[PDB]
Formats: sequence, C-alpha cells, structure tokens
Amino acid sequence: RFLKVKNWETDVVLTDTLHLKSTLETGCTEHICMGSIMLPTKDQLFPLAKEFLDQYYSSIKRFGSKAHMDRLEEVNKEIESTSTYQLKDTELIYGAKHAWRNASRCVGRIQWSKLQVFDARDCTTAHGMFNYICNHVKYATNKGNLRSAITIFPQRTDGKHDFRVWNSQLIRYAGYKQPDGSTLGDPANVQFTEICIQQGWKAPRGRFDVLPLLLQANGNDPELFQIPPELVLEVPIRHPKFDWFKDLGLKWYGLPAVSNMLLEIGGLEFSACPFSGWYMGTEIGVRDYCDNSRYNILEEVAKKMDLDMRKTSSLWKDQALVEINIAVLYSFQSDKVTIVDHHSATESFIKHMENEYRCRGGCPADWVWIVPPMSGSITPVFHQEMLNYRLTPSFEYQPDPWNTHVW
Amino acid sequence: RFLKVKNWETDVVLTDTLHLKSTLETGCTEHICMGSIMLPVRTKDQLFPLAKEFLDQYYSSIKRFGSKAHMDRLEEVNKEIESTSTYQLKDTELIYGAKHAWRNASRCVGRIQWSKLQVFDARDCTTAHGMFNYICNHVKYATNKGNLRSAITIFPQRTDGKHDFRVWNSQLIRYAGYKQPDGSTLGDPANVQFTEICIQQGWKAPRGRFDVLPLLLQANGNDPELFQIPPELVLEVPIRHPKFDWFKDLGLKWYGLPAVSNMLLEIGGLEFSACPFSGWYMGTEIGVRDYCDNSRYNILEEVAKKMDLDMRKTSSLWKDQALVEINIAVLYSFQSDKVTIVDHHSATESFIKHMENEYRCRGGCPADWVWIVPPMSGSITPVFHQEMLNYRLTPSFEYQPDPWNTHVWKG
Ligand code: HEM
Ligand code: HEM
Ligand SMILES: Cc1cc(N)nc2cc(CNCCc3ccc(C#N)cc3)ccc12
Ligand SMILES: Cc1cc(N)nc2cc(CNCCc3ccc(C#N)cc3)ccc12
Ligand SMILES: C[C@H](O)[C@H](O)[C@H]1CNc2nc(N)[nH]c(=O)c2N1
Ligand SMILES: C[C@H](O)[C@H](O)[C@H]1CNc2nc(N)[nH]c(=O)c2N1
Ligand SMILES: [Zn+2]
Repeated sequence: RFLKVKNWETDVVLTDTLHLKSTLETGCTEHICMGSIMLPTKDQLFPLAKEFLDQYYSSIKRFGSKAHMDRLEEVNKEIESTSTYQLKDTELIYGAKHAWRNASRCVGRIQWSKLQVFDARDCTTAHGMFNYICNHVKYATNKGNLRSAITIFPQRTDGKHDFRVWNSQLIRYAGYKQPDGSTLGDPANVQFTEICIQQGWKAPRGRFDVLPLLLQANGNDPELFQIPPELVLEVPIRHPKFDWFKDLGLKWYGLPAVSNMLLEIGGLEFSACPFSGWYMGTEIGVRDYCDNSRYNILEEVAKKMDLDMRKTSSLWKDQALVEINIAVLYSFQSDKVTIVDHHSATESFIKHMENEYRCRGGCPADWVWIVPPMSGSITPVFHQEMLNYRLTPSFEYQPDPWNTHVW
Repeated sequence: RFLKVKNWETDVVLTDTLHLKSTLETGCTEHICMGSIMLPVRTKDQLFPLAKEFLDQYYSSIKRFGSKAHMDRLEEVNKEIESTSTYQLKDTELIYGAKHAWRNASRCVGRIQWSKLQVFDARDCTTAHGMFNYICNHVKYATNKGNLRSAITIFPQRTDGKHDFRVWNSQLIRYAGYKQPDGSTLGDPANVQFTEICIQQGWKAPRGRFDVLPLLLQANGNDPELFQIPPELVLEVPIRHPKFDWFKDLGLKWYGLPAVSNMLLEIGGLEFSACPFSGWYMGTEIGVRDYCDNSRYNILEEVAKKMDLDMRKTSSLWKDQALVEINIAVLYSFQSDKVTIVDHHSATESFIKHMENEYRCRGGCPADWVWIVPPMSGSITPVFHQEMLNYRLTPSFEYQPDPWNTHVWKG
C-alpha cells in the first residue's frame, strides 16, 4: 500500500503515498497491464466539489476552518439550487495549475506553478473566443521568450451549450491529400483541414499552411478565424554544418498549444481550455519530421548526407535522426525562441520527481510517454521506475466535436 | 471478453482473446499501473491443477486432447504426484514447455525464433562438475563458430528447495568488475559483487577490463564450486568502426554469446532453478546498455572526445551522435567477424510480424512495451507505435533471488 520506486542508475528509492488519493481508473487490472494503450448530476457533483475544496483549503493551511466550512456550505447550497456551481478566481487558478501538476504524461512539469491563467469565463461568442486566443498566443509567444499559459472558456452546462476549439492545436499545418494518392503538408490534419474547407476556408494548398481557428461558443455552430500572421512565430530549420539543409524547405512554429483537451476541476467541465508551454526538441525533430504517418523526411535527409541506405545495419536512419534533431535545436536557439533538448528536460523532470516525492508524497508518471522518442537509455528517466495513476484536477481527452455536433 | 490493440502508424487493429488464459498477476490494479517497475516448497495440494492445465495445453497442441494417451498421462501424473509429491515431465513435454516459456516471455523482442530452440536435458546431472560439462557443451553448440544457435540446458527441478541446482552467474559468459581503493571501478561495474564472491571462493583474478568470469556452480543444494570455461570456447569480438580508425584503440571487445543463467523456468508447476538459455545479441544491448549506460562501461565521453564534438552544451546532442557511431561499430564488428547479431530495426520489424502472426494463430501475443522498444531511436522502430497488452502465461521464465542471499553454507 506504500509503494516504492527505484532508480536503477542511482539506486535512489522513493516512497509513494500520494497514489492512495487516486480516484479515477487506469485501464489496467491484476491480470493485464494496458500501460502502452494510447486511449484507455447534483449527487455526482458535491463529493467532487468537496474533494476539491478540501485539497484547495488544505493547500492554503485553512483546513477545518470557518472559511473552508463556509465555502463548502456556500457551494453545497449553490449545487442544491443551481445544480452546477462556479469557481472563485483563486480556485480556478489552483485547479488549472494542479491539472498540469497531475498530467502524468508531461515531462515539463517542473514548471507547473508558474502558469498564467486567463479567465475567459465571461466569453459569449466565437469572436470573443478569437480575441481571447489572439491575446493568449501573443502573451505566450512573447517575441520568442515563451511563457506557459492557459485560457479557460465557460464551463459545460448541459452539453448542448459547450464551448469548443475544433483545432487540435492553436497553431498547426494543413493536410492536403493529392490526386496522385500522396499527401501534401501534415498528414495528421488531413481530416480537420477538410472540415475547414467544408465550412468555407480557402486553402492555399501549400505544405506549411497555418490552419485557421474553428471556434464554437455556447454550443452554437463553429466559425472560422485566421490568426494574425504577425502573431504566429515560426522558425526556419537550418543545420549548423550542412548548408544544403535549408533547401529541404522545412520550418516549424514556436508555440505548442493544445486546444482539444478537457479540463476538470471539482467536477466542473471545461471543454475549451487551450494551454501552451514550449517545445522539447524531439517533438519536432523526431516525431513531427520523422514519423512515417507525418512529415516522414528521413530518406531525403539520408540521401543528402549520401548514406548507405542499402542495409538497416548501417544505422543511417539513426544518424540522420540525430542530425535533424541537432538542426531543430540549433534553429530555435539561433532565433532566440525558447526550446529544451531531451537531455535537459528529463534531467529537470528527475529533480521534479524528487521534489514531488518529498513535498507531496509522490508524482504520477507515464514512463511510456516521459521517456523521449530517441536516445532513451542515455536520459535519466529511462532508468527511473514510475507509478502511473490518475489525480484530479485533470486534463482529459474528449471526442472530436464533428462527431457530436447537433448542427 | 475481446481486447483491441492499435498500431498508430498503420491503423492495423488486432483482437486479443489469449489474455483470457492468463492466471498469474501483473502488479497493476484498476487504480495503479506498475508497467515500468523492474521487479513487481510447493504442495501436492496446488500442484495437480498446474500439471493438468499444462498437460491439457500440451495435448491440445499435438491434437490429442481428450485422447486415451491424454487421459492415461493425466492419471499417471496424478498418481505420481500423490505418491511422490511431485512428478517428472516426459522429454516431449519438457521440450514443449521450454519453447513455450520463451514464447510467453513478454519482455523478449526475439520471439519470432521461439520454435527453433535446441533443448538440452540435464536432469540426470548430480554434481557441479557434471554441470560444468553440460554448460561447456551448451556454449560450444550454441556458439557454432559464430553461427549462433538458440539453446537451453535444463538441470533437475526443485524438490524441497534445499537441494536446488543453481548457476550463481547471472550470465554464462560475463566480464569481471573490480572496485578500487580510490572508488573507481575496473571492468564491468555491474558484476563487482559477483566478482568479489568468486575471488573469495578462490578465483585468481587477472584484474583486467575484460576478464571472463569463472563459473560458480551449485548442484543438489551443496556449496557452489568454481570452474573456468575453456577460453577456446569463449568467442569474443574486438570492436572497430568502419570509418573511424581510432576506434580500435579504445580497446573494446565483447563476447558473442548472451546466455542468462539466473532465471527460473516453470512448467506445469515444476520449478527449474537452473536452466541457462542463450540466443544471439541485438546490437543495442552492447552498444547502448553495456557500453553507454552511466553505470556500465560508460564510454560516451571518451568516444565523443575522439570525434571532437561540442561537449560543452547538451544541445549539441554530442551524446546522441556518439551513441550512434558506437552502435554502428558493434554491428560492423560482429558482421565482419561473421558472428550472429541483429540490428534494432531488423529485430523490431520481425517482432511486429511475429506479433501479428500470433494474434491470428494464437489469439494474442503478450508484450512489455517498456522492454520491447529499443533503448535508442525508439520511435523510428515500428514497435514504438504499436499498442501492446502485457500479461503472464505459463510455462514461464521467472526471476529468483540471488543464491548468495539464501544459500545455507555447508563449509
Ligand atoms: C513549459 C514547458 C513544457 C514542456 C517542455 C512540455 C513537454 C511535454 C511533452 C514532450 C509532452 C508529450 C507530448 C507529446 O508527445 O505529444 C507533454 C504532454 C503534456 N503536457 Fe506538457 N510541456 C510543457 C508545458 C505544459 C503546460 C503549460 C501544460 C498545461 C498547463 C502541460 C500539460 C500537458 C498534458 C496534459 C500532456 C499530455 C498531452 C496528451 O496526453 O496528449 N504541459 N508535455
Ligand atoms: C535468438 C535471438 C534472441 C534475441 C535477438 C533476443 C532479444 C532479447 C532482448 C534484446 C531482450 C532484452 C534483454 C535486456 O534488455 O536485458 C530479451 C529478453 C528476454 N529474452 Fe530474448 N532474445 C533472443 C533469444 C531468446 C531465447 C532463446 C530465450 C529463451 C529460451 C529468450 C528469452 C528471454 C527472456 C525470458 C527475456 C527477459 C529477460 C528478463 O526479464 O530479465 N530470448 N531478449
Ligand atoms: C503543453 C505542451 C507542451 C509541449 N512542449 N508539447 C505538447 C504536446 C502536446 C501534444 N499531445 C498530443 C498527443 C496525441 C494525442 C492524440 C493523438 C492521436 N491520434 C496523437 C498524439 C500537447 C501539449 C504540449
Ligand atoms: C536470451 C537473451 C538473448 C539476448 N539477445 N539478450 C538477452 C539479454 C538478457 C538480459 N536480461 C537482463 C535483465 C536485467 C535485470 C536486472 C538488472 C539489474 N540490476 C539488469 C538486467 C537475458 C536474455 C537474453
Ligand atoms: C503505442 C504507444 O502507446 C504510442 O506510440 C505512444 C508511445 N509513447 C509516446 N510518447 C509521447 N511523448 N508521445 C506519444 O504520442 C507517444 N505515443
Ligand atoms: C525503470 C525501467 O523499467 C528500467 O530502466 C527498464 C526499462 N526498459 C528496459 N528495457 C530493456 N530491454 N532492458 C532493460 O533493462 C530495461 N530497463
Ligand atoms: Zn499497467
């Protein structure tokens, strides 16, 4: 019941008690581990509100206080009256920061307490939503000195009045299928790109076309808006040894900002809550560029390097993968756009784990996701045992809106 | 109940029914996943269902389920259990069990080979010298002058747990580690404790960086004895790089035959505490883990220096760049010397095909993603993108305590 985790590189052992707080289910059982699977009312409301307010008030050292009890009463009466309830600014902020703190798949969590929270709960329209997002994008980009942020739109009421951002990320490249069967641009976004065009977007049918926003307010039909280009900071990718590398014509955007996740705090549901930090290099260089069902550039890069691509055992893919990732880090650092290499990030995460075990009794973590997609065992996290469990408040996945939308 | 797994690179979806056969436990609960945890005397009471389950499987595989030979075999084993409190496997059953323990090994990426396994029956062995002889022949057969052949040698099963056969080495062939007065480590740091034991047991250590350890062998629960593997039986490979001529001056070599000797093989409830088995290496085992783990030979810096990389900032990925060249060297050296090895691309790709075949013919293939994915270049191999389901099937290979912590010393 008191679980131990070991680092096999250092023999450091930590004890985890925090997991006993866990409420939600993992997908695993005593008979089967699903660790590698990607996606495994009034009466419901109050214990959830109660659990949350308890931890919030414990966090501010007023557990078992009148203020605590009063708030518990006040919310309790509001749930009886209104069915739902509203979070105070303080509780909103706490909840958001803790949703991040509890995100077991995020390696960058040492930053969790330094998060700018934009309260967009006064929003009523998609234009409103567009304005709020533009401000988010500008604030977070900060001329390249990125700052973590989340913008939070009104909470769910009856599911028929949901606020949704339809994009998977605020900034992402379009995906176009071709008559010759191939794929131009980002294959991951082929489908959403269609939905834009189906709804009016005039694609430039390019390779690196910044998608338009598709915003849904109050459950209404979603609308298109183009983010001012001047707010979309991008980085041309060059290599610091290979001068042919620029002719590959690659670039990426600096702001990683997820917009399709659901934020849950004290039983309340925020279906529209875009959040952003800054990139770890491998996200772009390894996954975005080298994944086969993505930009898939390994071959062409290997050819330009004139590598023996006859046999897998030359490890040509491995050589190229490194170089590509060198270039990404190089390009971002040169243009002074914040980025972190997989070595620095995982090192930081170990320190964070140790802080969390010491000051919280543990830190939920998904090794499958925390270990970078390259050079796994030369990063410290590979040798680090982790316990995965679900803490609330949380970020959760949610269905794509187009499958659900009563037009 | 049916369980679906998805490959996110191909959209290929597979349905698992085999997990329904799984009896043993994972460590996980509906409230916690322990999938990255490394490690999460039997009565006649609990022995027959295990025998029966096994024999039911065995006879199904040979399409004689419910046959008279099946039924008589069940009766025979039952009687033998209640009479003697244990039972002996037929050669056929033993072989079947060994192969299936490998088939069921969810942490093994090399399982496409599971049906080609040379089984050596050493259940007639009685002494440590007898074990030495058996182990020598295994090494010679499995090495096959570089054309490696998978093999397992099976010593007598446990009885009361007081007459256990154990091989004290973690692998049949492994390099010594020596801790020095200055705190530094000569040789393989992973083997310092075991090395110390051998020395205490009378082993005269050369004290070099690549000394093949002596065998420390325990028969019938007696104190273990030291033996030296004839050097001519130990195939080794000097590591060089196809482009970098300074690489040979690093002075690295490794042994050709990976053979684990500290695991336990369970078959129909029977426990085989000494069952060394060997296959051949995937390149990254040496090039990534053995050479480049900080707690092992830890050669990254020296290598990156010789390549003259920018080692002042990690953002150069000097470590990543060095790691690749070393792995290229290991592959290149083995291939040049015609010693069987497989790169991590070939092996993961074969495993996907194996896995798919197993879903079709068997209804599943239990797999440990955390272990299946190679320790470099993870997502450019197809297993990274493959959802897997992990669960325990018998027959199986299990971990067991190190004998030095449990052994009762005779003198
Ligand atoms: C500030 C620097 C940050 C870094 C370096 C970072 C790093 C990462 C990485 C590498 C992943 C894996 C993503 C993938 O492979 O698709 C991830 C996932 C995630 N991050 Fe962080 N992140 C940062 C900021 C944030 C912030 C500000 C939040 C929320 C307020 C957050 C919450 C999450 C969540 C919920 C996931 C899981 C996403 C999913 O399951 O799809 N991160 N992060
Ligand atoms: C023939 C070529 C083979 C290859 C390429 C191969 C590959 C591998 C690799 C890379 C690992 C990971 C080990 C580690 O990272 O320490 C492993 C583990 C394992 N293999 Fe295989 N293997 C082969 C043959 C065999 C054979 C013949 C057996 C048994 C008869 C076997 C059973 C196992 C078991 C039980 C593990 C888990 C080890 C543990 O949990 O400590 N393998 N294999
Ligand atoms: C805050 C944040 C920071 C950062 N550096 N990177 C970040 C990356 C993400 C991206 N997570 C996407 C994970 C995913 C989800 C669904 C599918 C599918 N199909 C495939 C992959 C989100 C947030 C990030
Ligand atoms: C058949 C086999 C083949 C092959 N190519 N490689 C193989 C490697 C192994 C190696 N397993 C090592 C597992 C382990 C467990 C604990 C610790 C510690 N501390 C360190 C390592 C076993 C069998 C192999
Ligand atoms: C099958 C497997 O679960 C899947 O490919 C996971 C593996 N680990 C990952 N890790 C991160 N950071 N991001 C991912 O998308 C994935 N994908
Ligand atoms: C903590 C973690 O489980 C540990 O480092 C594991 C990870 N995956 C592994 N995978 C393989 N093949 N071999 C290993 O030794 C390990 N070690
Ligand atoms: Zn699990």
